Amino acid sequence: LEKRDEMREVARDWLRVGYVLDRLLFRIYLLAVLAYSITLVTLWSI
Amino acid sequence: VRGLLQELSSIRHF
Repeated sequence: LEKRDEMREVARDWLRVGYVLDRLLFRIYLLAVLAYSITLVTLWSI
Repeated sequence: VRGLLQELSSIRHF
């Protein structure tokens, strides 16, 4: 029982890490897209 | 007194 439970807890922690990294990289990607877009429109205006 | 309960408690916990 604890043999399975241990691996379940480890998988839970790796899930935590993966989730944090995923959210952070989501922020980064979103900001990157917005910046690329604002450069696009600043080029469009000029 | 027997320590069988400390095992069952853990199993139930899981």
